Amino acid sequence: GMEINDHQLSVAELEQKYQTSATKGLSASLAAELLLRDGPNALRPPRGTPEYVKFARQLAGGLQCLMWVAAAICLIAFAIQASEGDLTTDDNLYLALALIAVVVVTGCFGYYQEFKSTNIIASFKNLVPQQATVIRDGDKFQINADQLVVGDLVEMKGGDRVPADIRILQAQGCKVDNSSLTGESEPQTRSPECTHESPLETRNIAFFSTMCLEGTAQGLVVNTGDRTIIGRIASLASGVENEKTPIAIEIEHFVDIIAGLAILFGATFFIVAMCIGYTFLRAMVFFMAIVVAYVPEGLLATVTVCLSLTAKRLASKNCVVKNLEAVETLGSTSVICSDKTGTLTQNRMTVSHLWFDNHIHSADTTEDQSGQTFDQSSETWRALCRVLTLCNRAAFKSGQDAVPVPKRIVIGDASETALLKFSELTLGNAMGYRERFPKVCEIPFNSTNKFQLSIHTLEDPRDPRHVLVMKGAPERVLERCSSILIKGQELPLDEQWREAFQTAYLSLGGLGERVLGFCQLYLSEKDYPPGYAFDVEAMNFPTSGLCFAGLVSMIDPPRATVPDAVLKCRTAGIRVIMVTGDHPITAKAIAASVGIISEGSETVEDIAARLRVPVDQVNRKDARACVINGMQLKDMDPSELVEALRTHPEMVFARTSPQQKLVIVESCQRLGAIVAVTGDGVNDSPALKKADIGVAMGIAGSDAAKNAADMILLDDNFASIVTGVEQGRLIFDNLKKSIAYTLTKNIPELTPWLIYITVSVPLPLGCITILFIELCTDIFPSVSLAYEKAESDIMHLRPRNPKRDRLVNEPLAAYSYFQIGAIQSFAGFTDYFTAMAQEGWFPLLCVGLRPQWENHHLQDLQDSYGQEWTFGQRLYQQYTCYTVFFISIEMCQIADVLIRKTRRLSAFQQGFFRNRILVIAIVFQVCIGCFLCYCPGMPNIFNFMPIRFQWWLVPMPFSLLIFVYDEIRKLGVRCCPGSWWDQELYY
Amino acid sequence: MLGRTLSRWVWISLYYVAFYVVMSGIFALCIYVLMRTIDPYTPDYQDQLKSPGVTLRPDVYGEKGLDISYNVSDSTTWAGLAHTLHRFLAGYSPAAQEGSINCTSEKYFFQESFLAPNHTKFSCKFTADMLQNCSGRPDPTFGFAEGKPCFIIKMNRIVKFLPGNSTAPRVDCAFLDQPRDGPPLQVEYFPANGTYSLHYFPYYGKKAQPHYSNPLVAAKLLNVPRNRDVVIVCKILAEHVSFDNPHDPYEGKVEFKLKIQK
Ligand SMILES: CCCCCCCC/C=C\CCCCCCCC(=O)OC[C@H](COP(=O)(O)OCC[N+](C)(C)C)OC(=O)CCCCCCC/C=C/CCCCCCCC
Ligand SMILES: CCCCCCCC/C=C\CCCCCCCC(=O)OC[C@H](COP(=O)(O)OCC[N+](C)(C)C)OC(=O)CCCCCCC/C=C\CCCCCCCC
Ligand SMILES: CCCCCCCCCCCCOCCOCCOCCOCCOCCOCCOCCOCCO
Ligand SMILES: CC(C)CCC[C@@H](C)[C@H]1CC[C@H]2[C@@H]3CC=C4C[C@@H](O)CC[C@]4(C)[C@H]3CC[C@]12C
Ligand SMILES: *[C@@H]1O[C@H](CO)[C@@H](O)[C@H](O)[C@H]1NC(C)=O
Ligand SMILES: *[C@@H]1O[C@H](CO)[C@@H](O)[C@H](O)[C@H]1NC(C)=O
Ligand SMILES: *[C@@H]1O[C@H](CO)[C@@H](O)[C@H](O)[C@H]1NC(C)=O
Ligand SMILES: *[C@@H]1O[C@H](CO)[C@@H](O)[C@H](O)[C@H]1NC(C)=O
Ligand SMILES: *[C@@H]1O[C@H](CO)[C@@H](O)[C@H](O)[C@H]1NC(C)=O
Ligand code: ALF
Ligand SMILES: [Mg+2]
Ligand SMILES: [Rb+]
Ligand SMILES: [Rb+]
Ligand SMILES: [Rb+]
Ligand SMILES: [Rb+]
Ligand SMILES: [Rb+]
Ligand SMILES: [Rb+]
Ligand SMILES: [Rb+]
Ligand SMILES: [Rb+]
Repeated sequence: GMEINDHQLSVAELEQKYQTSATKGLSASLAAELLLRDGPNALRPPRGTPEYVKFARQLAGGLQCLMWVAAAICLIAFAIQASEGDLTTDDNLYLALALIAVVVVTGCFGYYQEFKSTNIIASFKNLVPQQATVIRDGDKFQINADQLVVGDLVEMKGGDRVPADIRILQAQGCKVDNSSLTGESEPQTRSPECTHESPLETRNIAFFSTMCLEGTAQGLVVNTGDRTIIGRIASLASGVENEKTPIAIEIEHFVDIIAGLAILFGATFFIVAMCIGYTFLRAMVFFMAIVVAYVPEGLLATVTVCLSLTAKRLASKNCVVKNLEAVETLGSTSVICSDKTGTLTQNRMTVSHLWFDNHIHSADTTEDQSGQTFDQSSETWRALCRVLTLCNRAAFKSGQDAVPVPKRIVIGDASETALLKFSELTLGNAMGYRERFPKVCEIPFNSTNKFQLSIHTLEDPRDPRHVLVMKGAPERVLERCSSILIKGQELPLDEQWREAFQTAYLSLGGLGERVLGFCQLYLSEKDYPPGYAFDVEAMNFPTSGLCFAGLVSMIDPPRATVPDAVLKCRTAGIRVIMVTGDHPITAKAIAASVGIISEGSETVEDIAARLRVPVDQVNRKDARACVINGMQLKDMDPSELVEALRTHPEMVFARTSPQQKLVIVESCQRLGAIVAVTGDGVNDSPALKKADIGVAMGIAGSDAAKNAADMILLDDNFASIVTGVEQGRLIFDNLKKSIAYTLTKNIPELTPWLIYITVSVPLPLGCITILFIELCTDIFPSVSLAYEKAESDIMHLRPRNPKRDRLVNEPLAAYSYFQIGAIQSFAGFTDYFTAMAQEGWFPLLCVGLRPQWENHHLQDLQDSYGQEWTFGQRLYQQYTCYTVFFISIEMCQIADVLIRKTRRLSAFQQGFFRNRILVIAIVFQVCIGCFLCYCPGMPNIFNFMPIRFQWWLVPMPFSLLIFVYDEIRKLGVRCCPGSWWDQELYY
Repeated sequence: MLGRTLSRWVWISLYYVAFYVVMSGIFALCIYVLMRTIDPYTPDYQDQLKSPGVTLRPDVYGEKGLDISYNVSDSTTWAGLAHTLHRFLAGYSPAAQEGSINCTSEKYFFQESFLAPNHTKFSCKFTADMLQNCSGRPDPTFGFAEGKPCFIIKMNRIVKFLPGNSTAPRVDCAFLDQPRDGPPLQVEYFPANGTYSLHYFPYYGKKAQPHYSNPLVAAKLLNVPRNRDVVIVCKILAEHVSFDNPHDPYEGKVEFKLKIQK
């Protein structure tokens, strides 16, 4: 009952169904009752969750929450420690603060990812008329559009938009634009006649928001508001549940791994702490420290900086993203569903073929005229060109000489518009040529005549003849011809010619193209003197026994770059499906033209006509291609749609409703596809909202289409999709490189605390310094891995299995966390005991030393040599410990970022230095280091110490070891691609 | 299975444990090399020991530093202060000093060969009686009973540190804030002038002078008023001792709150 049946009702029933009059409309009272029952004739705007509740969710998350807890412990500790008058550590204040900055600064990164921040129903009620004329109690007047109610009697005209979903009762030459439903701006006729089962195809339903191109009609309002077909398209778009992009899923998964590990580590040692005799309040502070050490505070930040720089790169190819997540998705996409008109095609009727001289020729239908033309040496051709040029009434608006001919705006229907553009492309200036042959007489195209004719003075001064030129439907042009132009000579139209013609006509018909015949007849001066008075109402001229010249056929042709883009995608393992509202025959022709259907693919219908067998005996597997109309789709079951998708790898869905587009996208999704969707129209918005990424054309796109998109091709260059595929596959490959590099240093920030707790050595690595490494020193190096190039031939690889190929996996985590990270902690501790001993504290003295070390009532503690030490002097030496541990990690992050440059390939072939941005990041890394060390004051602001050259050298053999270890590892997998070594130790 | 098969689990464990043994070996070796790097007698560097710390006894800490408070009228308020003072001095008894020797040079006691027993260097005696009126004899209440208490000022030792040759390093105690209503902090120091004899320097480290004992100086405060809170700063006046550091209040000086109740 959501569904319109009112097209199949009599007036008696429609009047009974609505308690209305088909000629006097609703009673004024019942109108205002019904208005209270149904509400206004308007689309309800589903409020997007308010702007700041959007920002609150960013604050939450596995990593965000641990920071909260840690900042809270820092406050609680700060309060408890200061409620006993201990003013000695405001570290637990500043630690608390910095954490909160990080939580908030991180949450800001997440929220400003969404540049667009807009609601779709805004564009939808910009498609809606503000006024309507209605009749109630037999009084016609202009009402507000929103006041209409089902049952209202409504009068439409050309120029005005249709005020509701209307069941048409009477019409006078009335045509509408249904492109918001079908994507097709071709005018459709509205009558009161019931011409189809579907109300989407019948003539006596007119649709809310569609534009009435011409004529007039009256009809009954059978739906209003969100019940109208535009209101349902809108609902489908708004009501799509907000599912997570492929990379959001990946980020969440890695975060879940980290947060789980952090709670486990923090909680087991809290126990261990309490078990070896610490006070609960101190173990609570260890839990905070372990969390702060293990969690990568800078990680999510680095990830979105990498996405930012891919978004930057895409945008320079005129490919504009609306949310940083959308910058990855085309790399993970495995099925593209594409609207045909204005996406694949130019949305412009273009001359495509010509039948003359008994042969079909192919015109160059590209927008840049970059294609293959047809032979124009023929004198049959010079003649046909004369006819299609003179017999045309369309016009270029002036001053367009700077414009490319295809872009030029012309006054005329699509057909004559195409013919005129075709003629100016073929010959210099069609309007100039036409003026040389002055139009003596003319009859425009008619419904009764079913052709268009005009007679013309000729250009030669010497030649006094009058040439008659005519076009119309080919069969009906031909039934008025007696001869035909063939190879210069003119022959009587014998049976063999008439049959030749019919096959050509039906041939171009089969290519989903519109077809026109074109004939001429030269009038002598003997029967028609130079000043003969050609009178249209007299028919004083002939309209039979003309000379046939040729057929011309036209189609909305592919955009020039679109067919190569499609092969590139398929080459990269992506399935490509056509999903259009246009008619199947055109859709299939264009699918073939563009590469969606490979040369040699047959449908089961194709096979059946070759083998001359019924289709029900064709084995469905044998057909590589398939064309399913919306009616069939409506009839199918989901198991059947799936069965079709699995069976025919080259799939065309034509004559589909907006919901049917959604249902196809979703079907692919349930099957396991990451689905992209390329469209330019209002009817695409549900399919756009529901894809994992939606791409709109920037120029020929509709607002609703651009609003529901995640990505916008600003120049309409479909080939940009191919770029997106690549950049996506790169950014994913490179993110695991930064993530691997950023995670690996977490382990040597952890282990110092684990040892400190369990061994009571002086504290090796403090929090303030970790944050410096995490949020400052290593930030640029991790980002620079974004710039890394592809190790493999990325465009020939299949799209990644979303279920088994993840951004962070156990092999990547274990190797980075427990091998490279472990080497880094052994370096740290080696430099720690090195700097302690060279300063008077032998390692055995450090075990259990912590209590006395950290005692402010102990100003003369003795070291290994017997030297007595103040708490102050000990404190600064503790800072020296923090610093050596810091620079051990930094020196290893040089080795680390180098070995992360490649996951398969050795650093000796790709080299070390081709990535320019990475080496500046390494150099900035070491500069920000020397500053923190040797800038004066640094020991008292940030706890950093001017270490000696020797302790920079100490961890270098460990860094070198890391390089050599990984290099050996990577060679192992190149030389044994199936072995255990490869299985277990490749990340 | 919890991620692999029962034989794939064993072969990764064997690798990780191998990795960990090798890395623990490399580490253990590094530490061992480090320890033959190290001379057992003189530290490699003395970066945090530019100037010696200073401590006092008895050390009683409140919050924010040394706070000492007692009632002259009640013997039990200063008992523990006496007790820690006596108990500290026990290592400075004539028998406790059996490993050190008589030093008369009043100049740096430079020793290059280890002529003392068990291949060590000689260390100079410092006996508690060198503190005279503050030695616990004849007054075992160490000045406190009479409201004129002794605090002992000890200079942290540092290997091969030499405090300056022109005279011996001296202690000076004064009030931190001279009271507008009162006179300067009047103190008598034992030994005379409050000096550390030069022959207690250099320290050569616990291994070379196991019986080494820090020279002391007592600061007998004579001026301090009853039932008022004061603050006393004792600075070491030596050429190579500094007491200006704002991040180490105990570098070259020591300060304490004092209140003498009645
Ligand atoms: C997942 C499982 C991870 C497994 C990690 C296990 C880590 C443990 C690895 C090794 C244990 C310590 C090895 C110590 C090697 C000693 C070598 C040696 O012979 O040296 C001599 C010193 C004794 O000096 P002396 O008496 O000769 O000096 C006198 C002065 N002179 C020399 C001038 C005469 O021996 C000594 O110090 C003995 C005391 C050693 C001090 C212990 C320090 C504790 C710190 C441990 C931190 C380790 C963190 C590891 C990071 C792993 C990341 C996961
Ligand atoms: C899933 C969850 C698993 C949980 C695993 C738990 C297993 C471990 C449980 C027990 C281990 C055996 C305990 C050994 C016997 C007790 C030793 C002890 O009574 O020590 C207590 C001391 C605290 O008193 P204090 O002497 O410092 O007082 C000084 C007072 N003042 C500061 C005023 C001067 O402890 C300190 O704070 C400073 C340390 C000095 C004593 C050394 C004790 C270290 C021994 C073992 C630690 C190893 C744990 C490793 C677990 C790792 C799992 C991955
Ligand atoms: C695959 C490769 C893996 C291996 C990785 C190799 C990486 C190489 C990285 C290069 C790093 C460069 O390191 C620079 C080291 O700078 C050391 C600075 O040395 C200073 C030593 O002096 C000790 C400081 O003395 C403290 C007291 O200073 C007083 C005198 O100071 C003079 C003025 O300086 C004022 C600040 O100290
Ligand atoms: C080195 C000694 C002291 C610790 C031995 C403990 C064992 C049980 C630990 C240490 C290293 C650990 C492994 C580290 C790496 C990996 C590979 C990863 O994909 C899953 C976890 C897994 C498989 C861990 C399982 C448990 C493990 C094998
Ligand atoms: C080393 O010499 C000292 C002298 O102070 C002596 O008391 C001690 O017994 C000696 N130790 C050994 C092991 O010979
Ligand atoms: C130190 O003792 C001597 C000997 O009795 C005495 O005369 C002198 O006054 C005492 N000095 C102080 C400050 O008590
Ligand atoms: C102080 O020290 C130096 C070397 O120790 C010495 O040459 C100098 O003469 C000494 N000065 C005095 C005043 O004794
Ligand atoms: C140190 O005491 C002596 C007595 O031996 C005295 O002459 C001298 O004035 C005192 N020094 C100072 C700086 O007062
Ligand atoms: C010291 O003790 C006496 C009695 O023992 C008491 O009366 C006096 O008030 C005490 N002094 C102070 C400052 O409390
Ligand atoms: F342009 Al279409 F379906 F092909 F909207
Ligand atoms: Mg379209
Ligand atoms: Rb009625
Ligand atoms: Rb961290
Ligand atoms: Rb037009
Ligand atoms: Rb003419
Ligand atoms: Rb989407
Ligand atoms: Rb979606
Ligand atoms: Rb459009
Ligand atoms: Rb000085």
